[PDB]
Amino acid sequence: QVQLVESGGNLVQPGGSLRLSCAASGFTFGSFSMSWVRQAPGGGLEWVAGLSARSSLTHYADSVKGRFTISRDNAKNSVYLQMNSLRVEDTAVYYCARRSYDSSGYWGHFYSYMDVWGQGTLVTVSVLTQPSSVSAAPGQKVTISCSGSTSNIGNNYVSWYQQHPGKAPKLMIYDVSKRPSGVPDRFSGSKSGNSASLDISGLQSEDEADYYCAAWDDSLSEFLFGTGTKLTV
Repeated sequence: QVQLVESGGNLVQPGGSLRLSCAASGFTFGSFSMSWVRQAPGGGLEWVAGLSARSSLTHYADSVKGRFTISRDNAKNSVYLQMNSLRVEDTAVYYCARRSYDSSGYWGHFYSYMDVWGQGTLVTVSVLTQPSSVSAAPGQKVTISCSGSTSNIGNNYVSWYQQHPGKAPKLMIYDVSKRPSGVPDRFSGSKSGNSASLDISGLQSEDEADYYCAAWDDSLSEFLFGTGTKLTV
């Protein structure tokens, strides 16, 4: 039913340009805020650009301002990212993702979480702290901490994302402690002061993946991802 489908991943020479599309189906895209999130080789999740829901208001990460243009095409029910003056450090898989309805309104920054994710497309140009890794046997309990300061985790609600390598991230926990439909109750989320926790009881082999926390930061005025934790069973 509801999905986002990306297209346009290509190889470009340095200084070249490329346009990516993010097409919605099953819902009106303009009804939601949305973002582009990139992942460099060996890197974590990085917010790059986005649109506010009911306006056409844009913003961009500092590393990308002046070179990337985000726009909506309401006629095609889609969003585009025009990438000019591309650099080698721009090489990454780029995802688009919508922000939930419930985080697209007056308290959208407090709640900011992304429920529907694009497939990811590869462009080749040629301080939320988590443990590096955690491990346990199947059936064992695991805890993944996510630490910050007042501006991020202190003020805003935390979400958690599961990513098998090279695949689209998946929302596992939102608004600190909530699970979306279908996410098993083995997963639970916690917050206390400037730290949050993802607990996984009864480790299953399919849980082996990278896990990122995320929260809005009030001083940056930017959505932050954690450095990420590799979980092995």
